[PDB]
Amino acid sequence: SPSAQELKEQGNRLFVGRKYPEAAACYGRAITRNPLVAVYYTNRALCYLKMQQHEQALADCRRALELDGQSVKAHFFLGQCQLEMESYDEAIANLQRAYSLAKEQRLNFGDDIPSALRIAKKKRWNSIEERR
Amino acid sequence: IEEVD
Ligand code: NA
Repeated sequence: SPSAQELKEQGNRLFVGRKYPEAAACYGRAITRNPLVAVYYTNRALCYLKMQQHEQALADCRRALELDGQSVKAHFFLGQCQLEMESYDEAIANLQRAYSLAKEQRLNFGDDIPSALRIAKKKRWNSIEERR
Repeated sequence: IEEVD
């Protein structure tokens, strides 16, 4: 009965309310109405990250990237997913690509992207140092 | 950045 945009808006309200599995289901309903909108998959990927569902998050980021190759958030969420999975070099590349795309698109997130890069590079270093 | 669109 509701449209894809209305379902996305319902998902966004649930997300702000910290109802992550419910928000993800709402983005799934939006996808039923229009499966060609990258934002539905990026939003759902972020829900899956919060739910520790990394395999599902990775899959959504890949779907989003097939639809919008320039998506800052798909690259960023992909990098965060790879960092939590300890795939540090891939994570850093995707975070750096998010930074470059954000610069080209004149987007600013209060230094979130550089901050995440530093967190990722520090985690990678900690894993290297612990072998010593 | 960790917000929905
Ligand atoms: Na901007």
